[PDB]
Amino acid sequence: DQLTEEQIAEFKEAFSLFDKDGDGTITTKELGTVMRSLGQNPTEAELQDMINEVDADGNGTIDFPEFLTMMARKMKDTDSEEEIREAFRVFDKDGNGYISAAELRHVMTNLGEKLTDEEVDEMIREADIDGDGQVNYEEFVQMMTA
Amino acid sequence: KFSEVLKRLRL
Amino acid sequence: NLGKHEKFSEVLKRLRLQ
Ligand SMILES: [Ca+2]
Ligand SMILES: [Ca+2]
Ligand SMILES: [Ca+2]
Ligand SMILES: [Ca+2]
Repeated sequence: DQLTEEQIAEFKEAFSLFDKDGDGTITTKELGTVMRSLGQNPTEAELQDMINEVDADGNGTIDFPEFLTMMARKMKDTDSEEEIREAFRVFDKDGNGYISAAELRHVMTNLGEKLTDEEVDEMIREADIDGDGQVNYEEFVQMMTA
Repeated sequence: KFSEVLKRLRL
Repeated sequence: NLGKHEKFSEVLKRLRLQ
């Protein structure tokens, strides 16, 4: 999990949309100016909550390091979600939205592991939270995250 | 870009 | 594991990280 210089530069441009005066910090007033400029109207309490979620040192404003930490963490989340979606679609060989036992057995072989049907069936049972005998996308997400 | 960042700031 | 077999979750985590 890491960012390139170019990605950091883009996040600095995003930061500058919020840091209205260019001092290097985002205040609740600056975040509220942005939101109002988009037709929103959050309360002061809501704005402070949003600052606090990113404000790691508790000083009441968001600096670029704090902003970057947050954008990096969210980027890591988005990238993980895409990797899991791609892996799901590879397993769902016919594209019908469900991994069958035969698809699981064939795709694991293709990915480098030889399973018996005994093993395959056990894996389907482990994943199957809706009792339909197949692994759907949500079930696959739950296995890949726990 | 504004919308993108706000999604991440939303509670 | 569950008894002598690997859990599905273990296999999937490894395949993704490969
Ligand atoms: Ca500022
Ligand atoms: Ca701070
Ligand atoms: Ca399928
Ligand atoms: Ca199912």
